[PDB]
Amino acid sequence: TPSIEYGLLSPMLIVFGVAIAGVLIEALAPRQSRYPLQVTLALGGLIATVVAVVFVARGLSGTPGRPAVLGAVVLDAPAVFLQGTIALVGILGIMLIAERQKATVSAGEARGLEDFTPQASAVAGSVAEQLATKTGVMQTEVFPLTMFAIGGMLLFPAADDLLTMFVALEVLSLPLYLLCGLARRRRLLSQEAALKYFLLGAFSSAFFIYGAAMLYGSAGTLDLSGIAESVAAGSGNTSLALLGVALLLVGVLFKVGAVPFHSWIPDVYQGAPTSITAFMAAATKIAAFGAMLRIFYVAVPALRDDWRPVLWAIAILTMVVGTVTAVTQTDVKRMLAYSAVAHSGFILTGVIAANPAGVSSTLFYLFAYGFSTLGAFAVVGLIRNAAGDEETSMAQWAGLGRRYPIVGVVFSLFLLAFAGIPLTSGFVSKFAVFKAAGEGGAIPLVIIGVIASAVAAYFYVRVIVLMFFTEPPDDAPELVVPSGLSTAVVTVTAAVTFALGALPQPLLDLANSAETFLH
Amino acid sequence: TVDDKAVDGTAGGLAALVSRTSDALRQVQTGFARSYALSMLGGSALVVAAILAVQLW
Amino acid sequence: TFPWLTVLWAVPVVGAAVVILLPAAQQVLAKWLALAVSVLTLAVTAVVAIGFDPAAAQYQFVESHRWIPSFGTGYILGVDGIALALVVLTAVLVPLLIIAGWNDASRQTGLAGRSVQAYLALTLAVEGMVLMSLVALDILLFYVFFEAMLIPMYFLIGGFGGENRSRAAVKFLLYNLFGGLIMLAAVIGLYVVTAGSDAFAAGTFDFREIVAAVSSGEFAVNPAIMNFLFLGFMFAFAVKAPLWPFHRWLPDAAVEATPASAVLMMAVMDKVGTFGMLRYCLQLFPDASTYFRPVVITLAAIGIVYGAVLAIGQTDVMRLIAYTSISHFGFIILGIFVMTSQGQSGSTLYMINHGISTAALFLIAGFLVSRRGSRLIDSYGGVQKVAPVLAGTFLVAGLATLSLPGLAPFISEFLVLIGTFTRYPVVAVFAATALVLSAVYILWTYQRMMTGPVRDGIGDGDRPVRDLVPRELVVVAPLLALLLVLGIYPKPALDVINPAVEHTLTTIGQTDPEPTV
Amino acid sequence: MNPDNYLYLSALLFTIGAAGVLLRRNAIVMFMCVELMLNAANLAFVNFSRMHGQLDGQVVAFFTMVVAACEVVVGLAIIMAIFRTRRSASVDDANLLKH
Amino acid sequence: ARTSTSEAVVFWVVGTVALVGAIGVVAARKAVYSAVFLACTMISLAVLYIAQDAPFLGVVQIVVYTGAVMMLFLFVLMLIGVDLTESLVETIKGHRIAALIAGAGFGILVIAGIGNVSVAGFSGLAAANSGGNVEGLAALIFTRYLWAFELTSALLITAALGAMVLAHRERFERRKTQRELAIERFQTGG
Repeated sequence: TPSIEYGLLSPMLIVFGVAIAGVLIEALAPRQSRYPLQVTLALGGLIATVVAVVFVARGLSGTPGRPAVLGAVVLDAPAVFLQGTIALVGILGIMLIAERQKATVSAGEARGLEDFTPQASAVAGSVAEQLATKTGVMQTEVFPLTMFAIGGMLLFPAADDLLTMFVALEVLSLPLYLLCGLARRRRLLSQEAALKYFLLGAFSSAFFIYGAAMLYGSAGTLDLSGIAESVAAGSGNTSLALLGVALLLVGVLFKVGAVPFHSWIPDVYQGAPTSITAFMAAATKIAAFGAMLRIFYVAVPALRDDWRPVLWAIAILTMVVGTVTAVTQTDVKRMLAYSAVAHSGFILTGVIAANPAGVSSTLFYLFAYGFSTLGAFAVVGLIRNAAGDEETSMAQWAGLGRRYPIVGVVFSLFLLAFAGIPLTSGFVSKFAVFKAAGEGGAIPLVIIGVIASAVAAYFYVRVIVLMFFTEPPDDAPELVVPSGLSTAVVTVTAAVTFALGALPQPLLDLANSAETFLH
Repeated sequence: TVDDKAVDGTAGGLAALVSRTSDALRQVQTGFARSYALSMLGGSALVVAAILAVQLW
Repeated sequence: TFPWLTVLWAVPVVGAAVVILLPAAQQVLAKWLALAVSVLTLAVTAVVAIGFDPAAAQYQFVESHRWIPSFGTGYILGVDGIALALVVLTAVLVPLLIIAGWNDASRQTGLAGRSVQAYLALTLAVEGMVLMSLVALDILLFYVFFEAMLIPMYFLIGGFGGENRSRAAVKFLLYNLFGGLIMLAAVIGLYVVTAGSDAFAAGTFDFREIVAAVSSGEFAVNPAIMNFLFLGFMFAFAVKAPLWPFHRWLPDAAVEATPASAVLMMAVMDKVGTFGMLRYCLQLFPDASTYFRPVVITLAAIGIVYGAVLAIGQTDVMRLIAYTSISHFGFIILGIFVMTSQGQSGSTLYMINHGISTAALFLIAGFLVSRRGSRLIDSYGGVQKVAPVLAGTFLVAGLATLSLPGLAPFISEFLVLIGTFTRYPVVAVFAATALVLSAVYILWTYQRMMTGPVRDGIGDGDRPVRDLVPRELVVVAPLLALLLVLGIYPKPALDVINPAVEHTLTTIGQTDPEPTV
Repeated sequence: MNPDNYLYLSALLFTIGAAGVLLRRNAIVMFMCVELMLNAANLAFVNFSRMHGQLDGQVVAFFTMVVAACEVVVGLAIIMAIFRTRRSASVDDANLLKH
Repeated sequence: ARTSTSEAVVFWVVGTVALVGAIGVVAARKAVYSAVFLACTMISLAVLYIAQDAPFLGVVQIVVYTGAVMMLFLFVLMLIGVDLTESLVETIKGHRIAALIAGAGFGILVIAGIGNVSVAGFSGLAAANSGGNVEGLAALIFTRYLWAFELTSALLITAALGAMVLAHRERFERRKTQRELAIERFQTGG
């Protein structure tokens, strides 16, 4: 019989079982009790996942990783590190998702402070939507779907086979496609975002599977270890291998947001629910870059001389176009999305390093940046126009910091982390990736990313200018708490973003210990 | 005059160039899913780059 | 041994945190607590200086700890003569700036009433980061705090300050941060080069170890790579310390920010750029620095003359002072890169003297500007009649910046000029022209504002120019006393500076040329 | 006939499918084109499995079929929502997010 | 490597049909025509799978894609139109030419990258299909790929959840029953 390492799969199994249990709650639980259970089932579940991870991590203190399901899944140090990062980010994202309306005379608060329309199938602004809002109904199906996303995402770094990694890509993509279209406010934009994300993601996934086919043809094996053995031994075709690497790179780059594939990120981040947008921008990037790391440092290191240049052309672009485009942006959400494109480029610079320092720097970069992005988007979700819609217009943020100094300082901290100012986790993060690139002979990327960061500092700083140095307008937006969960998310995220800047050696030792994959 | 037009002029020109390039690039974000799909299919650039890396640049 | 430097740099930061955390209703108590924190930092600096033995090892009060071994960077503090001079300057100035900006933040509304607390906390944070940068003996730690100290000053400009505070703050932060990122490029290049050399166990940022390795010749590097690293460091420090033509950010920031913050910028913060030049650019890349010496010497001399000329041409008092500071920084850099004992010692003493002198002059001009509502030179006239003390102190500060021998700056400028001639006579004369140019742009401004008939609204009207209030006297008198003391008897400073400079020269294989006779 | 023809056909089909996603506004036609692309990938997998004398490629093709079905269903749900709100299934109609 | 002549003819005819079906899907001005062409392409690909020693895969292709294309035809009727003739005129300036160029270039580059591969040896699948093709597939799926097999259940659940959340109208939009519609004041009646 096939040996199954349940202990190693423990975090993944916990997450997927919790998702299935949440679907059961949706099925056979009364409406009034669905939300208390789901969130309780969800957050606790993720907490268990985190616990599982550390246990697995401790188990990995011996063998340098080990396959779990007869290949097709490998939990080595990078895999467990990324899984723990994704688990923490998912906990925070679900706490953001579970936020309900602050308070009202009627008890019909409907998970709206998290931007989720009470009835997604209901037409925007229709009498049915208004009645659903009044009755306080909520589609708790969000919590299962989100868990599934996390599930697939937890798998995506750990997938040691092309088939499993493709399945994980689809499993994480579909729930996100659905979630993009559930926004409570600006429903038309959210539905457009869902459609765009679905179309481009399906297109990219077709490319990903075609590349997997090409790699399988070249190497005659789907395990990444087998592909590496074949390409190194020269047994493969060596042209199908390169073509498959390119096509698979297309899919992963789309998932992370390289410039040739970035265009979806701005629209999707602007249109998707703010909580979903935050959780996405952090954890999906983490998972996609984990898979990319596995592909390049395990599956196909031998062809470094072949794919190294291509990534250069992308990384440069991702640093340039991602930043230069953000310069003229006037929407906070859109500006942050372009910032995410640029930070994908910065990650790719470390990935290009092709050295263990590259792996460690990328892992730390992903952790710190995922936290910073989650916090920034969570904060953005609180700036509410008079009508209640998120005042994403940057001009409307003028004097926001003066009205709300604490939230303003927190958002400025996140912005400076993105800009990579020292004493912020962002600087340690950028320094790690650029140092890894320099040690890897890619110091021209260090220079170009330095210039790109200088450019991006402008649009990171303009927000602070509006927020603090400008007098508030007459119709300036107002904060909405809206509950303890959102404040906890924001404070935890800011605390991490500051601690990893001041005192990064913690978790940097962890990143260093996870600089080696189970080749 | 040198300070106001030449020295400050270089920084002003750099900023103007960055702004013009930003506007041009933002014009690429047409908002049509099909245009984004075309850009992604520009991944033929990735394919040809990977192949040519073996064809001596 | 108590961690004296750690306390020195931490006290301002901890005090800033406490002050900002204070309740809004404690504005007066917040001011007094910030002043107390600054005075405590000054006391720490005093004990460090007193315990400092200029005849002892190059670096003293050295503290070493592992901070980020993964990056080959350690929490290494240590003060030499050069660092000690700037540490003393910052520690003495910051309390005076606080009592100068006592009421600057009162007019700002909103911010949950923390305007005064925010201003004081930002000033204290700037002090702490500046001190930490000065005492840092690790390249990466030094860069961390060198780039970090921008953001508090960025807030301090954009927050508070004049109408154009937003644009001024943006230009400040972006120029300095572009330079800092160009530094980061060279810092990572240095890490890569050190890692690729057998002279170190791995990539290293320990300043002392790298300096020893390069001096001993074990850490040989391709001259092109060293040249590029030196260029990155130099560009960063040239934007930081406004070396011409990278100066263009300073005038706007200085004019737009509050006078206390502007002084903190030019008098204290910008000195960090020149200090970074003197220490890192010379001791890490002696060959590259020697190779580029002609170019940067020419740039510094051009900066001197050009800044003096612009100051002559300015119609705004504060902008005029800003350009004067640019020219003085030109002197500082010229003295640093002539690589002469006289030149470098004079440049360090000029760091100190210019800090104090520009603080005095800019603060007096800020008081005068506050009395009225316009910074225009032509907006004033005959202010001596109405405010004899204000005009007298302005005259004394200008004479200091004018480099009178009775005041400290001359001893420094002279020392620099001397050092310049022993290697570059023509550049020395070209710089010496700034002696006349300073007389021009100081005394013409004094004539325009302080002399002649009392202009309308100066001695009467709703906004008369009242003489200096007691607090402004508290701010001014110590600065003028320091100028007089360091002009008459500079030896106590030089006794500290001269050893370190010698070591620096000894490290970079440079020696003052012997006389021809 | 050389077996590589099977791959070339796939390369054509995938290409054609890609072109469809670029040329056709109807969301349903886009789903059909995505199905074409995924089935071209399946054909490549089947050919490679035959070449290597093992059934792994066929299993991957089966899983790709499952993925294609699930993706099509999700896209159909999204298009139902967008049509109910907008009364149109044209992707070009969802153009609000731009610049 | 050379395949059987009869297999060559099967490939030529069926792949010509599949290519024409794909071209029709892309170019059919009527959406129902595109669905029919998609069905033709899927069935042709199933026949090719059968020819490539993948009987179960081909038959499953026919079954599932017959069902799926029928559902797509239903949705074409529901959302696009019964016999609506789409214009297919380029609405995005210069997008048609750019898309055609990009597709042609990508296909050319993919084919160039593929090059000649079967020349490097083409093992007969008979060794693996020995003992039953379906049995070999079962052995692989439930031993080597059981993890992906299980995750397909998560894919199914996510699809069902998405369909319910986005498409299932709730009580507030339930159409009135004939009984309900037969009582309004006096329903139609009066």
